[PDB]
Amino acid sequence: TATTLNTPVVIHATQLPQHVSTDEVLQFLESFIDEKETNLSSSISQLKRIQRDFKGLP
Amino acid sequence: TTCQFLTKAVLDNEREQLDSPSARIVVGKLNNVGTGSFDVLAKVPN
Amino acid sequence: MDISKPVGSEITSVDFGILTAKEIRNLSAKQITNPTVLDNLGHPVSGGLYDLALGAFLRNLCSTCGLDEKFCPGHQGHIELPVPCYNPLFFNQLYIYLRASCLFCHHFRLKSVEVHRYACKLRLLQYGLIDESYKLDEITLSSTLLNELKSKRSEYVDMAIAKALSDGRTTERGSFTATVNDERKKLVHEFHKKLLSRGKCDNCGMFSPKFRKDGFTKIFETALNEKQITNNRVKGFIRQDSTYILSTEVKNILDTVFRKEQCVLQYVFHSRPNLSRKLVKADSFFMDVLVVPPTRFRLPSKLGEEVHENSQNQLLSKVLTTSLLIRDLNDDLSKLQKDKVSLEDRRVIFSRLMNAFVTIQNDVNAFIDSTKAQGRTSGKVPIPGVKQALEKKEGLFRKHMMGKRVNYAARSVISPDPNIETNEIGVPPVFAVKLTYPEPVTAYNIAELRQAVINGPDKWPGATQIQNEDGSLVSLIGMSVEQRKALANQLLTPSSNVSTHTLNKKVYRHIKNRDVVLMNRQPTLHKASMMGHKVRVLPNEKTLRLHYANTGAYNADFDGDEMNMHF
Amino acid sequence: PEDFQQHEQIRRKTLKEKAIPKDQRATTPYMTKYERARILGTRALQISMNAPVFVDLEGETDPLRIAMKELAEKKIPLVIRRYLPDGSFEDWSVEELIVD
Amino acid sequence: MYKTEKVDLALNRNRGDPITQHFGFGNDEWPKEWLEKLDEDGLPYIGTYVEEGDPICAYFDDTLNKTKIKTYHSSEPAYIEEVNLIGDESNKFQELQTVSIKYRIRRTPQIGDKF
Amino acid sequence: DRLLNSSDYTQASVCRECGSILTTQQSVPRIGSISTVCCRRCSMRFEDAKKLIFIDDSQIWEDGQGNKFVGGNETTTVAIPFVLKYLDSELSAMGIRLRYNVEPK
Amino acid sequence: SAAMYSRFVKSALDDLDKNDSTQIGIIANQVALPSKNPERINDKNLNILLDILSSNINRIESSRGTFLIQSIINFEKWWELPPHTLSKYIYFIKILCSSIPKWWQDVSMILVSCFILPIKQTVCHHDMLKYFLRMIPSSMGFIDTYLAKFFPNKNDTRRKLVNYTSNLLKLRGYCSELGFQIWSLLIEKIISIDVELQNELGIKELSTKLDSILTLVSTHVEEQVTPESLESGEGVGVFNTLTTLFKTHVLPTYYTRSIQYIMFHVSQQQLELMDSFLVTLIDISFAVNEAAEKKIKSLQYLGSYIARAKKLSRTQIIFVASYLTSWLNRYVIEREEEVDQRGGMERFKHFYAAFQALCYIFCFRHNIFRDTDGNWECELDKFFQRMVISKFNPLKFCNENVMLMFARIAQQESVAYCFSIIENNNNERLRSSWSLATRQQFIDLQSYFPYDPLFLKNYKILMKEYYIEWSEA
Amino acid sequence: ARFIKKHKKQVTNPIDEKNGTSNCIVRVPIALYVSLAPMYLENPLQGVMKQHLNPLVMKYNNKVGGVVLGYEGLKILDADPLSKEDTSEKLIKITPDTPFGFTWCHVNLYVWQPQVGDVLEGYIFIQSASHIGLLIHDAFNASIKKNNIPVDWTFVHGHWVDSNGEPIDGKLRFTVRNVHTTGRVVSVDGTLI
Amino acid sequence: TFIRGPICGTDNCPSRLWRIIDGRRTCQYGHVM
Ligand SMILES: [Zn+2]
Ligand SMILES: [Zn+2]
Ligand SMILES: [Zn+2]
Ligand SMILES: [Zn+2]
Repeated sequence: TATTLNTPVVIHATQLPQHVSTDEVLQFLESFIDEKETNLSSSISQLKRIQRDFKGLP
Repeated sequence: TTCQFLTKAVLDNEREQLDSPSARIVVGKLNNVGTGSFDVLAKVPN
Repeated sequence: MDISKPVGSEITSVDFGILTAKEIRNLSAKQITNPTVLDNLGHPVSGGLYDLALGAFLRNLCSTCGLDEKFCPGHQGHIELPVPCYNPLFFNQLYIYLRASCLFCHHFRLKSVEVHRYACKLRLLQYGLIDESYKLDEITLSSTLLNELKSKRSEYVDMAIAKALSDGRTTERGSFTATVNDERKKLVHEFHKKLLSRGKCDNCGMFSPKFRKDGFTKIFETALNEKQITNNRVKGFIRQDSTYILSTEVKNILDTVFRKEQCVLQYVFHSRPNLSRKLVKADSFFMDVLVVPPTRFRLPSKLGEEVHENSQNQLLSKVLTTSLLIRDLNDDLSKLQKDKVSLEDRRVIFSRLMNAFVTIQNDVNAFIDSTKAQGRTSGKVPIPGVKQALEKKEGLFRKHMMGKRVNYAARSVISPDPNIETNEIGVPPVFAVKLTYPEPVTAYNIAELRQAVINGPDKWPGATQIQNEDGSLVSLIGMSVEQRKALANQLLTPSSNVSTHTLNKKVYRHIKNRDVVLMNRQPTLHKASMMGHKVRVLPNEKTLRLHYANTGAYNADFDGDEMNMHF
Repeated sequence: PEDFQQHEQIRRKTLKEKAIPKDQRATTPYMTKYERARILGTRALQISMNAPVFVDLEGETDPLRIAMKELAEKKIPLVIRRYLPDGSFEDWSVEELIVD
Repeated sequence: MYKTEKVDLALNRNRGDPITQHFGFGNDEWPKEWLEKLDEDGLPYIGTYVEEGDPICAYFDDTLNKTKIKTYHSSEPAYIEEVNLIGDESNKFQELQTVSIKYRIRRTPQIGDKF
Repeated sequence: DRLLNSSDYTQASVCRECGSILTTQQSVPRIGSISTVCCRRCSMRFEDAKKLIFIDDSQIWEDGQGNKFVGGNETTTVAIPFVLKYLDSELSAMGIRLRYNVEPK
Repeated sequence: SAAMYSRFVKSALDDLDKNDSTQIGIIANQVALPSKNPERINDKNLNILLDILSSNINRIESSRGTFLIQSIINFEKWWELPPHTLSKYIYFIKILCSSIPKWWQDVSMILVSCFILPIKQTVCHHDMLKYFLRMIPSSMGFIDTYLAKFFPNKNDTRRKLVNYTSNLLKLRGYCSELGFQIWSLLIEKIISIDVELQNELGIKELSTKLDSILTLVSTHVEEQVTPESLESGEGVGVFNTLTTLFKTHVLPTYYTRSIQYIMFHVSQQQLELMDSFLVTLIDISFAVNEAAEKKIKSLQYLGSYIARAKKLSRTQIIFVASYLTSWLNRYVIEREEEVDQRGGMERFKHFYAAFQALCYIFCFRHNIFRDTDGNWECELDKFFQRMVISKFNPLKFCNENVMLMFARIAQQESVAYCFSIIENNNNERLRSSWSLATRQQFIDLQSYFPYDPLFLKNYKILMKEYYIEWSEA
Repeated sequence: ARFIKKHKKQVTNPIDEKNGTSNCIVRVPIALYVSLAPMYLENPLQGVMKQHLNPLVMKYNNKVGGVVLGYEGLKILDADPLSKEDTSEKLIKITPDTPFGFTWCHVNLYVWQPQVGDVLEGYIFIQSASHIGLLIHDAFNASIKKNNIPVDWTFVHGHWVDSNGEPIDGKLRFTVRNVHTTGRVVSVDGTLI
Repeated sequence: TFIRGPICGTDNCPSRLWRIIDGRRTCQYGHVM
């Protein structure tokens, strides 16, 4: 479970969230997936599935 | 005379700024004297 | 305290204030109503003082969090007082404002203009503006002039604070030094003296009946004197456009005065600017509920084999009985019409009510406070109330903060030794084998700590246990040499867990010559009676050995005097 | 939410204006006996938990001794923040302070 | 040094009450190492070395249906010197409830002793 | 160490919002969910909160008795001497409130 | 009955829309009973209750419905239900966790805990795990921790342990992404295997335990790793994670007898697996960053491996000899000058470490280093002598028993003559200095050989094809 | 007079074109106060990533009110307020009691924040008489309860059938009723009325 | 050293608690909590 070693003491948004186009979501997924190549493995796997959908696939 | 001074603090809606040695011992804060009179920071490259 | 459990949040200041009956009711885990504490099978009575909502008790689990007597922090509940009581802490201040009041126009009997002059000064002092508060008095150019005077003093205070904020001299949080605090305290004293110094109200010209007290918090009202009743009806046309007095009457009087005189009170009751913007209410001097502290602060005691009830519970249950009893008086009281109904019962109902109020007020006094309680059965000596527990004997501060009972460490008769260094202390193996530093295991010490763990609890220099990365301890006590050799070979295995990956194991070793302890001989009247010595373990010794060069510092004689060794 | 950000920036800015220009520093260029002890202890603590070490251990097993060695060669990556009584401060690197 | 301790298991009983606890052993299953310190009566053999935690007494408790044991408490080991059976008056009939055990502690003179 | 470590060092929960160390408790969760740390002062009884927008799931917690609460999730832990808790407790018996200002907010 | 019960429940649900909740609770309580109590709801009625609940699960997704659901998830030994009824329970659970993902947490926990049961009895559990891992990939988190939580203890029954690993292997084969964490768990059991066996080298217990576990693990790996599986498969994945866990657990702790034979054995499945291991060992034993003790442990591993691993090719061996003499020749050329300078012979731990490994390798495989001519590969005749007479005086600082055996063999082969240097060495001894505070750990480290013979009955037999006993060499 | 009501779902998520769904992917800048372990003293960004950020990926986070997809542009705020935002040497204050640092950081989060009211599309993966189970973006769980499906829709043995008697399949368009976030993984409650 | 009670706070027992005066409480395999 959560300790000061794996969890931020506090988190705050500094701005209102800005919506992003599909073309942007794709450019971000692209680079984030590349840069990060057990929990992280199974997660980029899922991201890989999402980027697949944003390109229209299965 | 604990309860007298306490009564006075409450009626003043006082804030204990926690600067005295006594106050800091009460709340478990590192003393303001001594090796505690400055901060240490690490110089990190890259 | 563990260097591998850091804390991110930090307390930076503490604010003093008063619990409102609304807060209490909201936070409460259970309303307590039963004087009886246990049943025939020793279980907590529901709605009683050991009710399990207030925390785990004995075997039982806490009904609020579900935790055991060990991990359950306890939770507070409340008692509902069927009738308002004066908070015994504040009764003197209540007395001052009550006496100062005009029961007719509901201002203080001190002329409004003066009261405003005090409000101006105190407000300036919240910002530390001492010079300005004297300049305020320099302001002068009958009721039309006065409001212009009030007004121009007011615009001076604003201009001064504005100016003070623009340059360095203050923040919106105020400025509070000793010289400021001194000026503030004088003014409040001066103000209170002037409040009580008035007879006729300076504002409406009427006389209010005088109020008198007890040392047991009862308030009497002395009816009006002859000249004064005459004076009062002469002013009768302008207004057209002894006895015990209940705490409820007193509260109503102050409630209104606090509304009217709110401005001044806003600064009399705040040494700093009141950013919170909360009104100053009369209720603050009264209690409609009592906070029942958590069960873990009210446990029974065992005097050897016999078990004794908690004294704070004995006091709280007396509040509880009186409470039920008043809730019954209140029940029969409503079953009047007496639209029919013959008057005199009015006198007897009052008699019973006075009785209830007095004795609950006594029980509260006794707790804050046994002082405020009527001495029992002439003898016995009073039982300490909460006030006396916090203040009793030498007090929490002296008995548990200045001084403490301590845990790791040792004590022994000292013996002289010319053959150790003047900065060492000769430690007997009997100590050396039981005292451990918690040593964190690293590349640089894995050899050493391996050996310690192999050596075990009983061969010096050894070890008594291992702390794992998940904080858990493993005892080396019951163990064979092989089991120990096994644990010694897994001291430095990698992490199989991301959450503890930053930690290493710890070995609770025996101490050694590399080490430093703190030696102490009492009385400790200067710092050299508590110094750091380098450890030197000496075979076959049963006492602490100390070089002569240190007697001076410790004031030690070697006549069977003892020292403490702290590790 | 936008303005708490602003509030923080003001706090942090004034703190630095206490914490001050390098070239306007005015306290002793010597490391104090207190600063030394804490620097040693704290650096020793970091060594005990696998901080990258900037010197040859040469068989040392006491992390305090390792720190002392690092101090001697001026390889301790720590900075002392000295507070003046109004809360403003001067940052001094361990390497730049004269040690004795 | 000699210390005398009084073991009196009539300490709880409410005055001339039925007797719950009697010196001796029950027939339930209990350690057996116990007989190293204790004779059949549940009293300790005279002369026995006794260190902290050892039995100095064994009785059978009725309300527990178990055989229990008063243990030796000093951190300083000792030997059993006298064991006195303090019988009761008020004419016999009553069984053993009170015992005095006198311990003997060796003092070869130690560091810190005063002369 | 002595006050610090011997003394009665204790990691304790505070509500960052009301500044109390006495009104926090562990939530009691449904099976499968994880317990969280909540403030009894700063949270509404579930009924009363409905009676005044949609209410998120993470914002509800329950005690052992079974009452549901909304809010009171602004808690952390601070290191205090245990005897502080006792003093605060005694003070609240006398109707007095200590309010600890914790940082970071 | 049949239709009476259909009414009873149908009523209960109406009564639940009204909040009376009694009828349901009566039912729930009836299903919650233990597998033993005769009064627990029987199959036929349960068939009914289930098929009715599945048909409109939304009727139950309420606070009032919680208790009923909890009672069905907690149905004892459900995997033990009769075919037809078992099927209705499964369909219900399927239906439940689909409309309400929340309960998947509760269902899977119980599932994992059933991993202590034999393979034949778990099909349904895996079928369900496979299903919901797919549809709720986010679950992998907490369900991974379950893998931790419910691992049988070392004390617990062997059948429990052997089962709970059999299942984890099965799980691995349809939820790859958990694959590493799994292998990490088994290995970290790892430490218990290290516990079992070295000290002993009850004990009869740990033998057959640790023996049943390893033989399993390795046979599953023999199947998981195959050329077909290596080009297009997850064979690669398994080797990788087993090699990683070797570098992080086996090597350091580095006094294990159970356990390093997993790598000994997988290694020798295919030529490249061997290649990868050798070069991997070489890396660790000569990397500039690593701690000297790590370099010494690797070098022991390296030497033991080359000596023992039967499936090694002449040239892979000559490869290691060629690396060692090469690295050694350089050491002496660049460093001999540092000996008569200030310091001790410990400055050269690493030199002796490597020279040991090479000597050791020569003991077991000297018959190979003679090429067709009868000449020595790597000029071993000329090379050994040079080191033996160097200023490092290896013979004095390396393991005593190896240096002795090397002497014997080397002398026999006209390769080198050390025996006078040895004489001189223990003469100078009776009458080149190293502390001995730290000199012992080295003697300790040089005494351990991670692939000296195994003492576990079965594993031994299994290893024979992959092992060279001293008698063989 | 009192506003705890600043935990009210303000998503707003816009409807799309050329399309009909709501775009719920959003980029939010955050500040976060985190610990830095001593092992990372030479790699502080690496350490902040491995300790704090990485564990946030593909989990719901109560503060950004959605699932965190990932992060860009991590920056440590130097405790030395006098340095330039440029320099690669920074100060991190060390705990009095422990060797751990604590610093503020700025980073950018990409968040999938489906609020109530939004229109989403899911891939049908399961059909009982009790609910329809969908997968949004082939990643997040959705579920339409039996009585959020319109009344004239019927069921068979199984698979659903609509208002006009034809079976439904694959992509389905629904509106967000509630978002459950406290379980192991996020789950969306959707409606068709 | 026995008291049987309090099983063991380690889910690979539960093996069987004796308390030492130092308050570790010790279970046979050798958890000290
Ligand atoms: Zn509790
Ligand atoms: Zn008046
Ligand atoms: Zn709160
Ligand atoms: Zn255990």
